[PDB]
Amino acid sequence: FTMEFPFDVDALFPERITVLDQHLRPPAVDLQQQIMTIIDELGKASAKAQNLSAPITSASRMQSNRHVVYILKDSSARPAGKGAIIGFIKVGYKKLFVLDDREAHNEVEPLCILDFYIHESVQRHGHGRELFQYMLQKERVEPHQLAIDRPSQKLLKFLNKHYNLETTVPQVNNFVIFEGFFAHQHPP
Amino acid sequence: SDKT
Ligand SMILES: *SCCNC(=O)CCNC(=O)[C@H](O)C(C)(C)COP(=O)(O)OP(=O)(O)OC[C@H]1O[C@@H](n2cnc3c(N)ncnc32)[C@H](O)[C@@H]1OP(=O)(O)O
Repeated sequence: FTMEFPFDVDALFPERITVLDQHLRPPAVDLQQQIMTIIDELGKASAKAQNLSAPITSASRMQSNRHVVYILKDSSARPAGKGAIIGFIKVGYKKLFVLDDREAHNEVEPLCILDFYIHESVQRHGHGRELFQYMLQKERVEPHQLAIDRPSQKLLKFLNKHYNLETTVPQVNNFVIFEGFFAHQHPP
Repeated sequence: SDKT
């Protein structure tokens, strides 16, 4: 993944952030395969960045799940003149049982952050925050209501810096939740 | 979790 593709990303994705589900519908010469290629390359790049041995995001996995992907294109002009992709965030609701600090196992179904990646060359340029904000607004969720699949320390620092989130009770299911997640807790 |  270099951000650029051998087709016109701006023609494919007219909007700054494009939201796709399992159907991978092109916005309105196989435009759907253009989208699938972008997702495949994004997933491979994200896995590499997270020290994972294989991708957790791909076109095929989008098609066989009920996840939603938000894709941020580059709003600047590139020298190659066909646009570019900055990164993405993938979310999905999941059933979990989470332990609180009162020894209760709570059955929940939160929106989960499942994959999140911004191209290395343009990390720490604010793109991740922009993408995350757009997702919060469309999904109608507040940050402390999220669970995150095995977050990187980079993401925990991002969430603490931008939203003051602090992790709460550690779990055995590989998801992380934050203070405010439980009904008896308060967001920061 | 898929990150396992
Ligand atoms: S759970 C998987 C999350 N993905 C990854 O870990 C993959 C590699 N990182 C990324 O794709 C992006 O760096 C993520 C984590 C998605 C954040 O996006 P941005 O880099 O675009 O974030 P912003 O510029 O909006 O915010 C910057 C703040 O984010 C935290 N942070 C970014 N990068 C790091 C690193 N390398 N180490 C520690 N923290 C990092 C910081 O709080 C950073 O604030 P700064 O002002 O740059 O300090």
